[PDB]
Amino acid sequence: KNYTFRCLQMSSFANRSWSRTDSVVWLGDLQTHRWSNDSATISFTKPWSQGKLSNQQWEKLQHMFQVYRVSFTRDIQELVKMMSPDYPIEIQLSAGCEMYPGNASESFLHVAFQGKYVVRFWGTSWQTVPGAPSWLDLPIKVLNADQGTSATVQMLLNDTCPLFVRGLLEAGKSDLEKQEKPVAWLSSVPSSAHGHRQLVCHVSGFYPKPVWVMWMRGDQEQQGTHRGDFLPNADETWYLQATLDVEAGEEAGLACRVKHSSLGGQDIILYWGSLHHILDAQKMVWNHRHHHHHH
Amino acid sequence: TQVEQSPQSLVVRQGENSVLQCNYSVTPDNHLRWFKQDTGKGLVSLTVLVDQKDKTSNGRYSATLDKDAKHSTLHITATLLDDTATYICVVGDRGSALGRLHFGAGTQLIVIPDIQNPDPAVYQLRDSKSSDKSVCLFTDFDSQTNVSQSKDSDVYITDKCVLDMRSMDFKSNSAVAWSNKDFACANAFNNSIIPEDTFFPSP
Amino acid sequence: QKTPQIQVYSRHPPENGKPNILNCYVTQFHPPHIEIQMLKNGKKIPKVEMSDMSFSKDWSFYILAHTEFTPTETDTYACRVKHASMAEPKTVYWDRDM
Amino acid sequence: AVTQSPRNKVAVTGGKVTLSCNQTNNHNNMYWYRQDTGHGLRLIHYSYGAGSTEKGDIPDGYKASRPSQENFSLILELATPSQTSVYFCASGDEQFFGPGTRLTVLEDLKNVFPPEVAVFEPSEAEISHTQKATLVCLATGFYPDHVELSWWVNGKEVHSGVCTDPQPLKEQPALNDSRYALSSRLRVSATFWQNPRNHFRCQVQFYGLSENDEWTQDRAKPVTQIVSAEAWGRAD
Ligand SMILES: CCCCCCCCCCCCCCCCCCCCCCCC(=O)N[C@@H](CO[C@H]1O[C@H](CO)[C@H](O)[C@H](O)[C@H]1O)[C@H](O)[C@H](O)CCCCC
Ligand SMILES: *[C@@H]1O[C@H](CO)[C@@H](O)[C@H](O)[C@H]1NC(C)=O
Ligand SMILES: CCCCCCCCCCCC
Repeated sequence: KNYTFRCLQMSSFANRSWSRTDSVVWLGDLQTHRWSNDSATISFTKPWSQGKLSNQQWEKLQHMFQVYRVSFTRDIQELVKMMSPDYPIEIQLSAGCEMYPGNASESFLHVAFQGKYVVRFWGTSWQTVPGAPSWLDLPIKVLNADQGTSATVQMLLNDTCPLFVRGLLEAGKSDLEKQEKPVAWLSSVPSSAHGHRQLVCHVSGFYPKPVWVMWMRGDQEQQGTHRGDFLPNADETWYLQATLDVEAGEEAGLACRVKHSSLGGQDIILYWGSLHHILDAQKMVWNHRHHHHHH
Repeated sequence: TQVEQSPQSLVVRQGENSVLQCNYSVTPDNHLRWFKQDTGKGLVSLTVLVDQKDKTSNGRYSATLDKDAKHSTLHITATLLDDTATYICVVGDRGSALGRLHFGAGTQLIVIPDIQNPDPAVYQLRDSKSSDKSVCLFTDFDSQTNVSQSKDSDVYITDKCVLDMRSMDFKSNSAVAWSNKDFACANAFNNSIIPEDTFFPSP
Repeated sequence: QKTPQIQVYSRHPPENGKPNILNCYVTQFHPPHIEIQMLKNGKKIPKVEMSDMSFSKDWSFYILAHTEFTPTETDTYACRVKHASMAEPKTVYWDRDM
Repeated sequence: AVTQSPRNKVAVTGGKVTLSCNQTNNHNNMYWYRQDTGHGLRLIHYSYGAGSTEKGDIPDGYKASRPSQENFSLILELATPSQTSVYFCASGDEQFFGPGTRLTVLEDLKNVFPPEVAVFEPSEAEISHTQKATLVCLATGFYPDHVELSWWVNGKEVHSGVCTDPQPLKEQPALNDSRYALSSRLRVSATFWQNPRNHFRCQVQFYGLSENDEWTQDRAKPVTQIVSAEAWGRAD
């Protein structure tokens, strides 16, 4: 029942006179905001992305980030000049808060350098993590001398994050509780092992994320079933495949069973070798170029 | 320029209050600092203003800051002679070592002495080494008098100067004129306007 | 410096002659700078929409590219990715059976 | 405290100039500014510590060097007339500014003259009328305007009763390289002047050519020197 809100910033510094900063904001697995380097304005990716905040409340918050983006860029490159008078440099920020029932939350601000987590804002200051390069000590000391920033970050983590997200959760309640029915189909590919076959159960178009997919022989769940990774669709729905390795001839009798919250107890059951399966397969026949390698 | 000061220069009577302005467009504006620069010297800090709405005080000096207006004001209460200096407004864009200071051109403050008893006169002074060379000294006039420059290229006239005789608590103005030439002290300052009761001793 | 992973898959069940959407999901790469092309018969598809780049819990970057397409028996579809961790660009063809 | 050397320098176009800056404050950051009328200090070069040197807003024509924490130097390889300014150095952990360096870069040194100094004794008319006595010192025919004037009574420098012109005047205002004139005043009580044991001296420090500067002209070499005029008290 918990929802994680995250602002993700990626900054690139190729040399002394080149930089770009791009950001995305996610509430759970729904994108709420976008902030391209090209744009002077933070953009909404939802009609409810403002939350419960007023226009004047939003402008003051955006202005703060606008001052931040310019300042961050200049601060990094001035710190580069301190340490290596190396390049290129990649910096990532993960800022936000996780929500818990009821009215309680924990905030975070993580910073990575070259793809390794090195610094976090903790309490009232910046802190290096355990196992971090010792050259960071000086930049940290330099940055911790800024009381104005410390206060502003504290306000954003302790107060502003939870206040905004609660507003987002009420504003976007309808989209978060939205139900989308999955569709499934069957295919098969050669296994890497000689004489074997890999049956694929494609499950696509479902929302929300949680799903159950298993290959069955009647009442028996096949313990060889392998869930793949969740893969996104462009319309914010999800794709997943469940594979099963079988010896040639043991395909018959098998079924792919899918359980989802949008189905309401009425599971999708696709049987291998059924009339339905034969019809779908002949609608997707092709020349098999340039199929994925098999060895 | 991102830091503008007004007026360009300010003339005030000794003992009165003087007001100096600052307007900036620096973003972000962490702090604002006022400096005093004596002629032929360095910048010496007077006060720091940090908060969104800030007020500061240090003896005769008192300043205010409004960040929403991006405006500052420096007050000098009961101005002294030694307060004659350039006052410079400085805005810093970070609260850290990675900051850049932004400077205004400065206001020149000129404090003119209150001469209680004007005794204006033009005297002729002779060279210590030679008898022939001489200068003219216009002295002891009130700060009402402005000393005009020379219309003749052969005549040299200096701008007015304030001297404090400390143990006597006596202040006086003076301007010096000389010519390489028909030149005479009684008509040396003919380009300026003289008081009616100016003493012109006969040479 | 990590290598991109390319996964190509259709939005709906592949049906010959029926309009669909093809997805190229590129993951596990770093640095973020990347060039992504979707190809029909080796030629660049002009109408390709790209999602905003993001990153995951291991700080590796990911991005989704998608285009409107029609699967057939003979038309080939591929996703080509240019990245600094590779000398030559990587091409992964759409296999509907995978 | 922040120290700069030199305090005054006269240079030629195409010559080398090195301005020094020393601080014992133990600050990491060091700065080099210049001050020109109608501007406000502008950053030439700055440093983040020993080994570091970075371009400011106006670095063109200037180099910088930070050999140690204490020293930061501004180097002018080929000096130009536009680099005539007052230079300020600063250090910070708030910045602390040095006393400044006056630099004049000229096209030719053949126009450089030391000042002639003359002291003018008080009039009897002033003495009778005011019971005070004003001495006037005149420093004339110098180029460039690099003079520091001071009054010395009986061997000790005085400040009380002194006014020196803040600005010099051009002896020929229509000329680009006119020689300058500066005047100053020392006012004492009549009785002080009327004492023959009292000695008055006007001291003018001039800044011009240095030991390594080449000079060929028939007249005396216009080096950095002190020129003085003096007067004794008079009973009469
Ligand atoms: C977080 C949840 C918020 C919920 C709202 C959701 C809306 C989503 C909007 C999408 C934006 C996503 C971007 C994610 C990044 C989050 C980090 C925010 C940190 C904000 C820091 C504010 C302070 C600041 O901008 N300070 C820089 C100027 O500081 C100067 O100016 C200030 C006045 O503006 C002060 O006077 C300060 O003393 C001065 O140094 C200063 O260079 C500083 O080193 C910058 C570097 C610090 C960072 C490493
Ligand atoms: C949540 O906490 C805030 C202050 O931390 C409080 O003002 C508010 O009343 C709380 N929310 C609810 C729904 O009670
Ligand atoms: C020796 C490597 C020097 C690189 C300097 C980059 C400093 C960026 C600091 C990031 C932490 C916020």
